[PDB]
Amino acid sequence: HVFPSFHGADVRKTILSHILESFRRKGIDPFIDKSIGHELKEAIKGSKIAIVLLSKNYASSSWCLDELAEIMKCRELLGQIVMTIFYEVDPTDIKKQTGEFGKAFTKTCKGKTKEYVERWRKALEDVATIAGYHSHKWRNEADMIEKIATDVSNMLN
Amino acid sequence: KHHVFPSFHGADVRKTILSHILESFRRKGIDPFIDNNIERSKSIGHELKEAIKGSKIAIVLLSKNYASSSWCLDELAEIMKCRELLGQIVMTIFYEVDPTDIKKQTGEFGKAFTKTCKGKTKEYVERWRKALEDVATIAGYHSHKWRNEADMIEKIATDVSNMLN
Amino acid sequence: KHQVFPSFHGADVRKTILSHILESFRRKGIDPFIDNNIERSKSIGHELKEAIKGSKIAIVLLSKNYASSSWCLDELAEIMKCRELLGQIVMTIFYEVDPTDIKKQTGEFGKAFTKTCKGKTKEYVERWRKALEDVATIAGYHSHKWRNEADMIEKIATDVSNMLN
Amino acid sequence: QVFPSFHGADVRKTILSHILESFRRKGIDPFIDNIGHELKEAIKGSKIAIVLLSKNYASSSWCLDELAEIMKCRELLGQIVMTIFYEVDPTDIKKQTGEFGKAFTKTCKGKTKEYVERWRKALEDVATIAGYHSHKWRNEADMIEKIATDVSNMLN
Ligand SMILES: Nc1ncnc2c1ncn2[C@@H]1O[C@H](COP(=O)(O)OP(=O)(O)OC[C@H]2O[C@@H](O)[C@H](O)[C@@H]2O)[C@@H](O)[C@H]1O
Ligand SMILES: Nc1ncnc2c1ncn2[C@@H]1O[C@H](COP(=O)(O)OP(=O)(O)OC[C@H]2O[C@@H](O)[C@H](O)[C@@H]2O)[C@@H](O)[C@H]1O
Repeated sequence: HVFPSFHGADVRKTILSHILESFRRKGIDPFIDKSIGHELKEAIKGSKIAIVLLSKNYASSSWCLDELAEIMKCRELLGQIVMTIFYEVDPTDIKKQTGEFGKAFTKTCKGKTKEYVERWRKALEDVATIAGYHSHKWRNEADMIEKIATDVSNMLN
Repeated sequence: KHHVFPSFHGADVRKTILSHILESFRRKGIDPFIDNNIERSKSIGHELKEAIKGSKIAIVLLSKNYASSSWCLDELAEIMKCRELLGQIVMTIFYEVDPTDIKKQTGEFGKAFTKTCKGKTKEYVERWRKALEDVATIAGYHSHKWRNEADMIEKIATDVSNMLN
Repeated sequence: KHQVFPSFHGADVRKTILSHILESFRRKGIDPFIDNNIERSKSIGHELKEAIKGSKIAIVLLSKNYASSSWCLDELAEIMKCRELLGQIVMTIFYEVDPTDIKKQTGEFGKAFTKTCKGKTKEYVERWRKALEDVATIAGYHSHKWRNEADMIEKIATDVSNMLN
Repeated sequence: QVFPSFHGADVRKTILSHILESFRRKGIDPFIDNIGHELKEAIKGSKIAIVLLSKNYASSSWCLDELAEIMKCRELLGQIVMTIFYEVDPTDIKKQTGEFGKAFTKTCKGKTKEYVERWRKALEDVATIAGYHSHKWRNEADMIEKIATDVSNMLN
């Protein structure tokens, strides 16, 4: 059904734990595991939906960035639906790679071919404009999670 | 949704070997995509991307001057994109060109490539390069090694027919 | 289906990965050739050549020490000969070894090869060398690129089934 | 049903993957995580514990805390402990020697003298629970098939 992409250190114990509880209550079966691997690519291609959980340090990991590039690639050629969650990060900081998010991104770019960099850069610009859920704009995390889990469930029908 | 999509540098092969290959196809009931049949009024680059996505097989007819055309390189990058994500089968024809000469974009082929990179971001440029890196390692048909081109075409059309599953 | 001939260096893989591979085959109804089932009193090398000639597919499981054994190279030379003259399908598995280390007769694999060549007519040496050259350019399965070997085995056993139809 | 304790770097990609496929074919559902307390509860609640021992198992104090908890549950609860000696000899486990022992003493340097010996007693004890030694088996595939059937049978 769904492939969540996240930076575990930011969200594993906190918001991500609750999200996975929402899914199971609703019967949604998520897939949980610069390297990526051919098996990880295969799992992304075989997911109808991909949830992009963006966080302060998501761009500090080139594994998380390679996942983003594949999801956007699967959005284009396959019919993959991409849903975005902006967790204590502003979408414009993502589109323009600024704030602390940007400081982490440019560090993941030090000593990197200019061609990898912009494949990532292009992906962040694009994903930042996919309508999603911004935590700062929501009344409480619990209601936000419940809204996301119902939307994903509906889309899976 | 088409049967086979040929990628070629027409100035090198359009009038000659491509014509015979397509005559073999029609003889055997194979349905190629013919760019000359794009309805006038339409944007050409959008019809090519859509035609690639819909091709079960893609025939990349590589030639000495293939990389002089950004049309030919943009197509190759799209085909490799469809090979990985879709189930597209990619078949290669090396027409009077050496496989490693394309892989490293050196020799006479390379001088043609580096010229087409002028006024292009280094990232688009290398999106072409990886496509050339990858496609150069797909085992295919080398024209220089054949004694009679007509028989080669018959061998190619038979391989395509069998693969059409 | 049935006929498959596995070529492997037993010390590297017999007890481990090879055992799992053969278990996948039987699960899917594939009937491989088991050297351990040669009739006793027979001559091993004559039973091996006959078994290769009779296999639709050959699985070459390459490993660091594959070239340390002239049994593994003599079989490889016979496999390539049967691919050319018969229709034998040759599938490659690179097990914790790099394809160019096989192609360039180098790395730890190469030093194991160069010792097995000592005291051999120059004719044995290059019959083996080209076989390594040839098999190294056949697209196959690289173990290092896989994180869960069990899934790799499942992918291999499924491809063999398909190819047999 | 079953709690496997392992040093991922040694066995994740190889033997453990085949074991886990064997279990699933037989309908056994192991507990996979992806020091502790939620983990202790999961061990406390596992009918069987499979100790997959490897050379570097003792290089991780996280793996050693798991062994001490498993042995604790064998004693007070009814936990069945299944042992797998993977390219390591049980007596090297019993006496903490070889490369296995060399990793243990490094995991013990700069470590409380009290942790060390509860670990030692656990290794000494687990090394004497009859299990499956890889060196003694004819092919890894048949061994795994034997283990999954014994675990399956015991689960009834
Ligand atoms: N609207 C048009 N725009 C451009 N060229 C046009 C147009 N209409 C007709 N043409 C003709 O097409 C010619 C270019 O044809 P080629 O030189 O054969 O093409 P090339 O640049 O080598 O690559 C063309 C590409 O088209 C695809 O169908 C094919 O796979 C190949 O990659 C032009 O010189 C022109 O005569
Ligand atoms: N005549 C014999 N009778 C019984 N056992 C024998 C005999 N000759 C050898 N063996 C046994 O075979 C062992 C060597 O087997 P491997 O380590 O697998 O040897 P390797 O050189 O890797 O041979 C692998 C080769 O066998 C072929 O079936 C296969 O295609 C591959 O090329 C020896 O230790 C020995 O026990």
